[PDB]
Amino acid sequence: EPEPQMVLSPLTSAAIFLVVTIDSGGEDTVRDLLSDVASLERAVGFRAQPDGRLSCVTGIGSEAWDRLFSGARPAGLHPFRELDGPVHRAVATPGDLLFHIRASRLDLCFALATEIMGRLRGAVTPQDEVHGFKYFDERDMLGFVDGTENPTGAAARRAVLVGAEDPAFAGGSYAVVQKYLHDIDAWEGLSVEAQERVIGRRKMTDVELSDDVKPADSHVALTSVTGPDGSDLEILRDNMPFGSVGREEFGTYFIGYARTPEVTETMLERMFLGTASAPHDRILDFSTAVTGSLFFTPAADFLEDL
Amino acid sequence: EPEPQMVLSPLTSAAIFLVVTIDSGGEDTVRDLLSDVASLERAVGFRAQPDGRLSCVTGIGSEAWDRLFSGARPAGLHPFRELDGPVHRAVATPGDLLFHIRASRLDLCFALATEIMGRLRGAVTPQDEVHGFKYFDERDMLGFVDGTENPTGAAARRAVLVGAEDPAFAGGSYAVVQKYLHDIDAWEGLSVEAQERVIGRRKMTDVELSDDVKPADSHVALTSVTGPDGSDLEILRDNMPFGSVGREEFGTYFIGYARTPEVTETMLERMFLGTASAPHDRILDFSTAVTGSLFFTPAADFLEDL
Amino acid sequence: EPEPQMVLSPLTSAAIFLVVTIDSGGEDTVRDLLSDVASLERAVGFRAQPDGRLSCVTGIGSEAWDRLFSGARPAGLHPFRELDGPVHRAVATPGDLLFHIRASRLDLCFALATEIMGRLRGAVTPQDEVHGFKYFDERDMLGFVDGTENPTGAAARRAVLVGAEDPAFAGGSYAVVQKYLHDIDAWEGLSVEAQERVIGRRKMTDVELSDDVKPADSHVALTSVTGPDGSDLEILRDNMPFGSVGREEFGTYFIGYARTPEVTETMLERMFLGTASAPHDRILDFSTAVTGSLFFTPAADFLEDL
Amino acid sequence: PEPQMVLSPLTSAAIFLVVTIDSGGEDTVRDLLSDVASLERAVGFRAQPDGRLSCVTGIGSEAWDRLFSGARPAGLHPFRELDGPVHRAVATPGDLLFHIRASRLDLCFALATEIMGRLRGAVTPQDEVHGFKYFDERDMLGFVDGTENPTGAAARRAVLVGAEDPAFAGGSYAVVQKYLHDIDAWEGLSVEAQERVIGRRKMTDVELSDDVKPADSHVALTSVTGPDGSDLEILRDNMPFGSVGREEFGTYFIGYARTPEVTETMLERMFLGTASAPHDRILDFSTAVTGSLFFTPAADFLEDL
Amino acid sequence: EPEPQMVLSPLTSAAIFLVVTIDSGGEDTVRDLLSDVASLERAVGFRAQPDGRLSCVTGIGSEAWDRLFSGARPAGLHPFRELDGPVHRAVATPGDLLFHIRASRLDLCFALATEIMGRLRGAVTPQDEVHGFKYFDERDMLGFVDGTENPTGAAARRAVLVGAEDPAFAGGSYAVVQKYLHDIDAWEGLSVEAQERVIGRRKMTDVELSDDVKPADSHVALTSVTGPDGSDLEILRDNMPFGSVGREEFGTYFIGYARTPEVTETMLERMFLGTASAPHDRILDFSTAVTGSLFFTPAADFLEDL
Amino acid sequence: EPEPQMVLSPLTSAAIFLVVTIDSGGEDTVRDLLSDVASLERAVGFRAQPDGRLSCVTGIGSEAWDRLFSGARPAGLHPFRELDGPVHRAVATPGDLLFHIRASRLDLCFALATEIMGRLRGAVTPQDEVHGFKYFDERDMLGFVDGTENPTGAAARRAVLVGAEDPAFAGGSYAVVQKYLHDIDAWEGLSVEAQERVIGRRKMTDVELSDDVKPADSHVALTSVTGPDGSDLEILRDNMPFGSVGREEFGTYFIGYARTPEVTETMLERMFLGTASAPHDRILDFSTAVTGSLFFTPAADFLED
Ligand code: HEM
Ligand code: HEM
Ligand code: HEM
Ligand code: HEM
Ligand SMILES: [Mg+2]
Ligand SMILES: [Mg+2]
Ligand SMILES: [O]
Ligand SMILES: [O]
Ligand SMILES: [O]
Ligand SMILES: [O]
Ligand SMILES: [O]
Ligand SMILES: [O]
Repeated sequence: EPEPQMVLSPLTSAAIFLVVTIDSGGEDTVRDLLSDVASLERAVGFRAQPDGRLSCVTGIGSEAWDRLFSGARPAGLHPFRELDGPVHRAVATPGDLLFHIRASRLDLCFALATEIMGRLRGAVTPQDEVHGFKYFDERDMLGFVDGTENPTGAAARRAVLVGAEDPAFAGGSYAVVQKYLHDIDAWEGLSVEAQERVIGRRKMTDVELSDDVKPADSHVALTSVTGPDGSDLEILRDNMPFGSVGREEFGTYFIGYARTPEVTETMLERMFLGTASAPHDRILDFSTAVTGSLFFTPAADFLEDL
Repeated sequence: EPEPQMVLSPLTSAAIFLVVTIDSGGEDTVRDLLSDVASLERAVGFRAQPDGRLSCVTGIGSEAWDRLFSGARPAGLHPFRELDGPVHRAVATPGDLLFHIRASRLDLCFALATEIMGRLRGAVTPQDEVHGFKYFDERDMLGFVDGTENPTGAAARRAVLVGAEDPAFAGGSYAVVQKYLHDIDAWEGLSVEAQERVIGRRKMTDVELSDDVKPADSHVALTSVTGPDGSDLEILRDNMPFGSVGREEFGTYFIGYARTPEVTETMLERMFLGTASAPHDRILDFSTAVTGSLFFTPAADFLEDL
Repeated sequence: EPEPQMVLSPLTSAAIFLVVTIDSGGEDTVRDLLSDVASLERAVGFRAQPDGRLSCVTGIGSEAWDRLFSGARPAGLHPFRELDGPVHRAVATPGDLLFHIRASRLDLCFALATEIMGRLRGAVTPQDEVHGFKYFDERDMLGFVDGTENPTGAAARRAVLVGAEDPAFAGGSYAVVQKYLHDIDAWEGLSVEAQERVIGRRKMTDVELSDDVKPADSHVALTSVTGPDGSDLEILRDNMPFGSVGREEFGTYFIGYARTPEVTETMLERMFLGTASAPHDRILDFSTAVTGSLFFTPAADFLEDL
Repeated sequence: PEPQMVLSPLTSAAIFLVVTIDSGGEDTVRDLLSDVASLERAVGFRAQPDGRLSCVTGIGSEAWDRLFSGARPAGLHPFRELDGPVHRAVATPGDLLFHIRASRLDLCFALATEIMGRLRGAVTPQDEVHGFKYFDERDMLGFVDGTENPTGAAARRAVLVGAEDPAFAGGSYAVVQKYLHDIDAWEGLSVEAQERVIGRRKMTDVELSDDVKPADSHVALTSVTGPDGSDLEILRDNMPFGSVGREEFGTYFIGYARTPEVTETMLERMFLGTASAPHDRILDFSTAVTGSLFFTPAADFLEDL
Repeated sequence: EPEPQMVLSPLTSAAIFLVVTIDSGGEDTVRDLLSDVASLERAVGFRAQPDGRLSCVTGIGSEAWDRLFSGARPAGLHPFRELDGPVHRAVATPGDLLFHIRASRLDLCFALATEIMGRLRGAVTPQDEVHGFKYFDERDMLGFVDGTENPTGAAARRAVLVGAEDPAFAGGSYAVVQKYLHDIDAWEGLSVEAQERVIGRRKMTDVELSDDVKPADSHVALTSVTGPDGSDLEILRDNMPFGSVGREEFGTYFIGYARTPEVTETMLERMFLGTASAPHDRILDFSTAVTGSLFFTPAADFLEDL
Repeated sequence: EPEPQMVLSPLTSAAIFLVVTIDSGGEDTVRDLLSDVASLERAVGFRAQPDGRLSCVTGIGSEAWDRLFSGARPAGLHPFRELDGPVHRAVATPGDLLFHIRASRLDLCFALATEIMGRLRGAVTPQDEVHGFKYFDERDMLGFVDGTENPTGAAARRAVLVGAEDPAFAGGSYAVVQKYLHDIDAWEGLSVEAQERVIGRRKMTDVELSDDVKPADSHVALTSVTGPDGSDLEILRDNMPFGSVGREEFGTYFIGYARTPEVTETMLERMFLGTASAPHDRILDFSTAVTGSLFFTPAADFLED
């Protein structure tokens, strides 16, 4: 069976997200680093075992893939698609490589990010760096519990990992990232009951609103999608708050993994373009996307052997 | 005793340092916030007891003191004094208020910073915001253990808290802050033995170099000061690493507390201006100060009663 | 393919056992709740991950099964069989649903019980509610370590989960519950050596008595059974102390899971009715059963699909 | 004089045990009082330092006069019933209180077992509640409970008898009330309406500002200043308890103070109201079913019996 | 106040006891080490804060004192006194320096012992080295909880620290050490009830036997001493199991601290020589002392100032 | 289907290594103990769950195998082979049984060792007993992080457990032990950069030296082996510091598990006898082997019958 990267991580309370572009002439430096990234993860993480829980998931974009590798492409790999909705826009922003670094402490994240970027100096240009922290009750910046309905165990493996449908790339996954900034002043002007109608769950107790009260333009309603067979199509999310109080930046860094980007893209279309029953996802009236990128995260074997 | 602020905190692995200036006309809003800052610390922190260990130490600058308060001044309060050394310079930068927020996790720090700045919107201008994290074995960004010779218990209390020498302000302290950025490329070009000669301690085991090998221009040699009495003059430090990998910013946020600023200032003069046997502290050949401010941190009761 | 409930839970230090009967006309309300119980476990539990270790195992009795479902019954499902021994009696008491709620803290158990019962009030009548706690170093109220010879890993899965012998119900299990009250005054009148002879293991060190000295009417001797094939027949137990000091109630809540009730029932026959060499299990001279019920705990997907 | 462990660290489990002393049980009770600290160490030591087991023992007014002779604590009297226009604070029997706290219920239970084992035949149980911390220091109404308790020296000064009653210095006065909540009614309010009842924000536990906090909120009525301008404070360690099958959801209130006058003033304001408030709105969702007052002596008083 | 050494340590589960004699000419090397031992404790321990709980208490014997220092002697310092009882003997063995090193883990103790002995190589001869480990429920090698009636807080300070009675040495203490080996086969041949009679407390529950049933020759009876003043005379103990299974060595390392050796010496006389009602402490019928030494542990400032 | 011993343990910070020989006539006592050793592991360890992490791996040597059992032998079981290198020597020393006892605390290790040896008194002679302790940041006595490149998960199972190649013994493993003593004075005389050249990794950050700067006689270079197919051959190690400051003994107790001893033996030959590019492993210039033994650790089911 092929060994995936640590897409299915334990719960972690710190993350660094690093998105870079590859400069002209930097391909070979990048390739050497890809073949060492797992050993750097162990070097930095081992001595903090077992509670460190350091992992790094490395992703490669569509245009970058063609620069770095020849042969087969993953079937679902394409550039992030801009969505120009009637009201809200999901922008596409440049990104060749993603490093999704997670641990139980920010310092381990930082130490590994330092080693990675030290090897890439002069070959890449940083496009985004976010230092994320979880709130202590798994809450996000809007004050709701964030992650509750993620799949677990076998159902998670089936939702996130490429299998026999693209056998050369089995054990990989597709990651979509978007950095969101929130209008907290507007959000805090809503009553709790109104906020619950935006999200689709109760705020304090995290119980889902019943089908007869949950609005069609709530976040939970629009991101619930069923496949041909009547079964739910699922993604795995690990959204992280971030911010700066002096600049009034209060953010959610969205990351979602799926076996095929189509699932994630369907959810995004429903959110931003709307449906017959819903103009758009009401969460977007308090949340603005400022980045958007899609990456393929190969199996760990693929990175080692190259 | 009067009740001090939580200057002598347990070890905490996260901090936010927030420095602001008070805008014209902002004084009343600031005074209201000062009288409520202890209750905001409890509101954010109590529910995370006992692990959260959230505390906020609030400091007031010399010029701000004059704008905010009627009567007598703490004896040692003055603006930070610039040191113009033959090679290195300690700059003075603006700062009216300091919020030194510490906890076992960054989210609690952020939540308290958000509430404080929410109340001060419109009355203050942010000057500096640093999100600090401790490395896992109390190391700083230069790879050395940082904190080892801090005083503890009664010796700490005696070194840090104003007493009978200034009885109206008993239970306060004086905080000096400087944000330092490091030249990591240069530092990593030294051998370990050369780095040990700069600091004055062994890198891996943190054992002090013996008196016959410790250079006169090492950091430990220059920041060891004896008073008239033959006794050691001590400060309490809680230096925090910070940075950004993409911008190549690797930093130490220095903060030192003492019962009189003279102790801290003597150490700084020795570092920047040197002595008979040392041109300057060798740590400054790898460290540039980009801020410098001095604050008085009053007793908790002083702030409550406004 | 089939996902069991969390029968094989990590060690947890708190539990709630809830046994109810279904009132006339309550079947529809019960069926709606069964399809949502996994959702409620996530809503309460997710925000306390990963330490909370909250789970709910839901079991259905023989008579209730026929009221709720039509089509196939699990092969082994029948009402608990009363054992009328010459001295000791194992009573059968009413029970249609079992909720076996476990966590590392009681509040999570209570919160989930509250949500379940909130949905069912008006449809069910409570018959028993016990709040269990871990007592020292995995000890029970008799002062002996309790759980030592439980199977683990693969052997646990094979002992507890229905497989190919009843393929429509694969991934389920059978739970037997009995609430026992102890005569502590009588028990504490025995010497430690005499107590060890009752149980069959050493009290302080939990070392099993050798074959030469272990009495045939000890608890360990009577609950050790080999099948026709020479191999040990095993169950999985998660007995919990409970009590009330003012009422002088000191109890053990017995729960045992097995892939077929015949294993558990054989152990019970040996305990209450005896063998050629042993009149009854000596533990029963200090322990009285006041409830007795048998439940089938279906695979998690069986409940989801209602 | 060494106080009992009235000022405990935060603990997540408690047992509250209230008993009456049967006719003729006085001598058995006195022997147990002189050993209770030894039993606390015997049960607790092996779980140190995380166990944080402690037992505070209190004695009621009528019981005091049966057990001891000579001078009595200045403020010791039976709990005073409050018969308000709407709400009533009842007085219920109780001679001895054992307030047992730890980081785990088993330690509490083990110590309660040893204490009651020694008292068998001399006392009759009146109340037994097994309390648990609920999430992030929340109570059964879903609000953080404990936030404005005093700490450190301010706590010592609010709770321990001193020079005002020198023979009993180092003691304290405990008031207990068991409350049951009408959760269905409470959950019918919006969050904003619940915040108006309590006087703080629900999710963030920030106090409402003085211009929106109602005069009949819980925080408004239990804030009291003395003649000299300073806050009169008590130390509380309220614990949730309940039973899901009986629909019983409760708060076990316990408040310590250096004189019962402080606690009693707060209770009068809650139950009988003020010029601007008919009663504490929390009582529209909360019914007291017990009420007792105890003196908790200095530890050396108990040792020397 | 003077600063005492860490005689009153938190509970620690590992220890190293080192006893050495000072060779001919070794005094200067020893004096240098004594003035640095507090800084070695910080160097090894600080980076393992807060869990490490590393400390070192350094003690000096009667003969050694006169070689190392001139001026005043502590009033109670003398060589350990052999007690030649009718049956049992408390032996005296050589020792000039004691290092009592404690932590939550053996490796930290070892690291500090390595640095100390590294500095003393060539100046001292090792006499004893014991690596001690506590059992997980504070039990000793005999299976009883060990530590229960130690004083705590103010009562401990008053029992252990020299004060105004010898003001030049205020903040010091006196340590007695004895290494005991046990006859485990004999001990394990007793019933639990018989063992309880030897100790004076219940084995499982650690409740003291009542005055009416506790034998006069039990350990607890003989080590309970009242002074002329009516009050209990107390010491602070931190006994540690040690051993080697291959050599059949199972031991208790006794260490007891007191403000004057007379308290400890009185207890030893009662144990070894007996009383009117007791021939000797019954624990000695299962325990043989093979070392015996007495040390003065000075205040920390005394050592720093050399 | 066959249940291995706890060869793949979580990280543990304490260990006891116990090596014994079986005396003449002691075979029956040993066989009885082997059938009970897993139940002793549970008796001592269950009550210390979940933090205790106590396990015992039991190994049997080649000559002992023939005394205890007849029928099939594991295919790879033979006595440890002495290596007489031009400079350094790997000695073979006697040992019939190995008990590799691990936990989060030394007391649990000792408690289990006591029970095991209690049952074997009179039947065995101890040859070695080592009480190991890991440093807090997974460092060894040389100050380097130790364990970093061990395999994990499925790669560990595939490297360590006997499978279809020897189906009667599937689920077993082969353990090689060597006790090393270090010359710490010589080691501490090297600069950090020189130490890094001996090991092959950076000391502070544990990052491997790049291929173009890593010396051919570094420890990491010589213990990296590829098989016929070009894939890496791996072992699982759990090296433990030990020592005595008074006797100036500072040691590493090496234990390596592998599905066949050939892998471990190839690494040893490279270390002691060298290659075309390297006279020997530079770590041996600071480390002397004073024991050497090889054991088969059967599947747990094999011992239970
Ligand atoms: C500002 C950005 C976002 C915030 C603050 C946010 C927050 C939340 C919250 C609070 C929940 C409910 C609890 C749970 O995690 O199950 C949730 C659910 C969900 N969100 Fe988001 N979300 C964001 C963006 C997105 C995006 C961009 C997508 C998809 C492309 C997405 C997909 C989901 C899905 C699939 C669920 C689960 C729904 C279900 O099956 O119940 N989220 N989100
Ligand atoms: C770039 C900024 C700095 C870095 C990275 C740094 C780092 C260190 C390190 C590694 C030590 C040795 C371990 C310890 O005792 O903490 C130390 C000690 C010390 N530093 Fe700094 N330091 C900085 C700035 C300062 C400044 C600006 C002051 C004074 C104004 C200062 C005062 C001290 C003192 C008093 C000590 C302890 C000396 C003693 O052993 O008695 N440091 N520092
Ligand atoms: C008063 C109620 C009970 C108490 C206090 C109790 C207590 C114990 C104790 C102390 C042990 C020894 C350690 C271990 O758990 O392995 C044990 C073992 C066991 N008990 Fe119970 N038990 C009770 C009722 C029952 C019942 C009703 C059954 C089965 C119907 C049962 C089945 C077992 C089994 C199978 C074992 C393990 C035997 C073996 O060593 O293989 N127990 N029990
Ligand atoms: C003499 C004492 C020994 C010490 C102190 C020691 C120490 C180390 C250290 C520090 C490392 C690097 C970090 C790691 O991956 O664990 C290492 C790696 C390793 N050691 Fe040892 N070692 C010793 C003996 C041995 C022996 C005897 C063998 C084999 C027969 C061996 C096999 C290995 C292997 C295979 C690696 C992994 C190399 C790789 O692929 O990176 N070691 N050892
Ligand atoms: Mg009903
Ligand atoms: Mg109701
Ligand atoms: O999400
Ligand atoms: O510093
Ligand atoms: O059991
Ligand atoms: O309260
Ligand atoms: O002792
Ligand atoms: O190794």
